[PDB]
Amino acid sequence: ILSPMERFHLKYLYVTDLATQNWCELQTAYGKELPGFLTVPVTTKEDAWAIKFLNILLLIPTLQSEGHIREFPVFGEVEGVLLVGVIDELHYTAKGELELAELKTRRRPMLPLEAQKKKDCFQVSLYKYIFDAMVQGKVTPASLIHHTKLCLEKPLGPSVLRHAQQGGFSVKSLGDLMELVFLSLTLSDLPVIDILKIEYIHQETATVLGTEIVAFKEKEVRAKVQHYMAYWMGHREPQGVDVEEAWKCRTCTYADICEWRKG
DNA sequence: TGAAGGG
Ligand code: SF4
Ligand code: NA
Ligand SMILES: [Sm+3]
Ligand SMILES: [Sm+3]
Repeated sequence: ILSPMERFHLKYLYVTDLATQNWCELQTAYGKELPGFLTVPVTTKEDAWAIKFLNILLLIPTLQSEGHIREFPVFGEVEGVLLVGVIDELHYTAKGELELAELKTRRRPMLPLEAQKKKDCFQVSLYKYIFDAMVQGKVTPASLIHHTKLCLEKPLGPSVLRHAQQGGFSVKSLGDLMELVFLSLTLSDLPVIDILKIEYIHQETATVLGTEIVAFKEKEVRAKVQHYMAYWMGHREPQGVDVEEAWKCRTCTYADICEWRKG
């Protein structure tokens, strides 16, 4: 029988799909099975990615001269699945280190619990894993085309050529745009991320509820992703929460339909 | 197929 990727008609996954998988994998699976519970207009997928590419093309020189940017797109094939996400903030420190900052806002002025910090440390660790591959030439246009099925010489929609030529862009095909994105990622002296920072903010008080500086370890991050991707590719069954974390079920939308918590 | 969201 088919895989969860094919069952849910998915061609890629969001970075936070793997994060919530660290919360509960069964709950993530139910959200993709039962999906009803949880400035430029485009609608062809070739146009959507072209906007993402144009954003990258401006964000790279902005980062390298101004020293900081926001909402940087990231993508890359991880263990046979294209992962797609957005980094909150990238900036250079005073000592010249490239630091990724993740901003989490909480409703109540309350510390996060280790279950949530585990999920968020994994999320920012995934941003570093994908970003490092991008600027080191491990992310290629062929892998992007393989997973999304973009058509490279379908001409770009007038909405995006208009906005392209506005910021000086005599680009015509989508392949032109892709070739330029990977040149600029790999040859503009972009370093790998050195520091990972999660800040928890109660935004009505503007009070800092804690700062996590994530210790990155490539082998552990790859091991966990390999385990999590094994579900989506279809090689193992999804696991629910451990018995010590059964309190997660008290607030789960899918608590009545699930069969893990019972037995 | 905006991604993230927040426990
Ligand atoms: S009821 Fe518990 S084990 Fe089942 S999907 Fe929800 S959180 Fe996971
Ligand atoms: Na964001
Ligand atoms: Sm924005
Ligand atoms: Sm955020």
